[PDB]
Amino acid sequence: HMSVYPKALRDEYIMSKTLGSGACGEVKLAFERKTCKKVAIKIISKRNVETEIEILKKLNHPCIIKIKNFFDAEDYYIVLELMEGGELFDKVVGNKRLKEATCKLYFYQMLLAVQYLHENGIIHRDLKPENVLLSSQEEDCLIKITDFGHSKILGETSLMRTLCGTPTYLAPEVLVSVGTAGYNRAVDCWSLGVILFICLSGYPPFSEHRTQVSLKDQITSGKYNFIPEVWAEVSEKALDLVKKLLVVDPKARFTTEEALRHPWLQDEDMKRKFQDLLSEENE
Amino acid sequence: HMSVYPKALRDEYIMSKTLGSGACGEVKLAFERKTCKKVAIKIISKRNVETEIEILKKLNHPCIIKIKNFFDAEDYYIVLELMEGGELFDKVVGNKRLKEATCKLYFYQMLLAVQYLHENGIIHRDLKPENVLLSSQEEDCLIKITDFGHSKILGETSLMRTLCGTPTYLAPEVLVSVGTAGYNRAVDCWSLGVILFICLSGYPPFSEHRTQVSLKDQITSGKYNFIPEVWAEVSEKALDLVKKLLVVDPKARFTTEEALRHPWLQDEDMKRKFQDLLSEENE
Ligand SMILES: Nc1ncnc2c1ncn2[C@@H]1O[C@H](COP(=O)(O)OP(=O)(O)O)[C@@H](O)[C@H]1O
Ligand SMILES: Nc1ncnc2c1ncn2[C@@H]1O[C@H](COP(=O)(O)OP(=O)(O)O)[C@@H](O)[C@H]1O
Ligand SMILES: [Cl-]
Ligand SMILES: [Cl-]
Ligand SMILES: [Mg+2]
Ligand SMILES: [Mg+2]
Ligand SMILES: [Mg+2]
Ligand SMILES: [Mg+2]
Repeated sequence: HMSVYPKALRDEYIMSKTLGSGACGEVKLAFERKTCKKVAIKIISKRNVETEIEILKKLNHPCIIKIKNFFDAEDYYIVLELMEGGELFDKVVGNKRLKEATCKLYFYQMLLAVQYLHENGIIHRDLKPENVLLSSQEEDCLIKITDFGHSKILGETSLMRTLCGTPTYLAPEVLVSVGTAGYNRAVDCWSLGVILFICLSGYPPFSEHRTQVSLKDQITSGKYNFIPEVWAEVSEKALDLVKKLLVVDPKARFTTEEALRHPWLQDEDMKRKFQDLLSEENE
Repeated sequence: HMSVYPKALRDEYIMSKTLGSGACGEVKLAFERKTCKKVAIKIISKRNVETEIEILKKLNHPCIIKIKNFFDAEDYYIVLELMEGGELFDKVVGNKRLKEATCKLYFYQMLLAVQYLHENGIIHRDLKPENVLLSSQEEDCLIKITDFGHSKILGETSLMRTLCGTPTYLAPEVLVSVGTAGYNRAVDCWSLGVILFICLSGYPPFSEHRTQVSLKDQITSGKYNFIPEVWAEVSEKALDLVKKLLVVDPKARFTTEEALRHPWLQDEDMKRKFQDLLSEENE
């Protein structure tokens, strides 16, 4: 190497192997000396994180990753609970795929995580299979949402202040924007729709392989790639929900509440399995 | 009273009479003890200003107010150069009005102030006759733009980062917003158009007196109130420029550059009077 870990980190943790990486951070296995138990440590280079640490510290939901510690050294170190089943992405690449029952169980948890975010005024903005971690290598497991590097605290207070004028001077485009203000969170429901599409079908709804119509043009028209042969194996209920999340109008798009009330999620077997997994954890 | 001035303020300044007030701050005459010269002190109650102080300290233009000092006490105190001719508003109320020659001189300075802001990545967002101060009680004078409480540092870096995905997951409305991103500054050109309309005609373009069409509906349609009798006294050139600033499409709206190149502003007499006023100041 060309470096060492900072002394404050080394004091409390024994660092181990790489668990994963992305465009922002590399994630390492470590052992916490005090408990002798495993953690994950995300390393972020300095070349904000303040806001990501702040958001993470105040969130408390079983389907959202918890922060355990933080170092502000030559790099940033974020100590996290360890997720031993890896990424959701690993379960859906090779155009391969989950059974509908486990898509439902995993998705139900995603909806709850995201619902809880939106209730607390947070938008994730980067929901993707690589940012959904599994608890164990067992198929029926708890998932957690991770990677809050792009997330925002919800607001519109700037618009609300503008509107307390004095419109004599106010530009028309500011007044036009009032029609959709406060629907930022809907980008998360779109992302959820895409993740749900992928989990059910094994393939992405919008993609450059095939087509000729630009990826952009496919997304703004909402003309996802439907392959009947692949969807025949999936219930009508599951597809109906995908359709309601992949609506181009963000005001007409399903919210996490409307998705949780969708017929697909009225599944007592799935919900009982979720509560079962929760109680196991909490010992 | 129910209060005193903070000791740090009193140490350097002798406070005097109220010069003006708004929804945010009350502005007081003061004398700086060290120079025995007059200043204005804006008092802002604590119930941000950091960002307004920061923006003001880095701006250096003859048509923009300068900050001289700052106190962060039970209230905020912003010490400013004193403008002895008051607000532009005072010259245009009572549905009364300026001669076209002085509208031009004052407007030319406004365009320069705003051009300089946009070049430096700042949008004012609250341009109005009450935030344009005159240097003296003489008609031909220097104006300064003031009141940067609503101003923003220009950006889009969030969108630019979103676009460095990974559009597989990206919501259509984010992709739609790319078409107008980076035209925030255009709200200042709209405000300038309205101020110019008022200065030339004595009356506001959008107003609830008369009409029945809602103020909002008038602004978004761009159907300003044109009274021929009032505009007959104004050149065709002046009105043409108003028309180009009061365009509802912010991408087609005149920029401060296009306005400075408008035939109305190709006036060597006006420009010579401006440079004359500048050199007087700078002694
Ligand atoms: N708490 C964790 N437990 C186990 N693996 C993790 C954990 N957090 C992240 N990882 C692995 O590291 C990868 C990158 O983490 P993430 O926070 O998404 O970084 P980035 O901001 O670079 O995308 C993840 O996709 C995952 O594979
Ligand atoms: N530098 C100054 N010199 C003289 N008068 C001033 C000065 N600054 C402000 N004023 C007077 O005080 C009023 C309020 O100041 P401003 O900064 O616009 O406060 P607000 O944020 O409350 O609108 C102005 O409209 C003007 O009449
Ligand atoms: Cl809400
Ligand atoms: Cl530019
Ligand atoms: Mg990630
Ligand atoms: Mg994180
Ligand atoms: Mg003001
Ligand atoms: Mg100010």
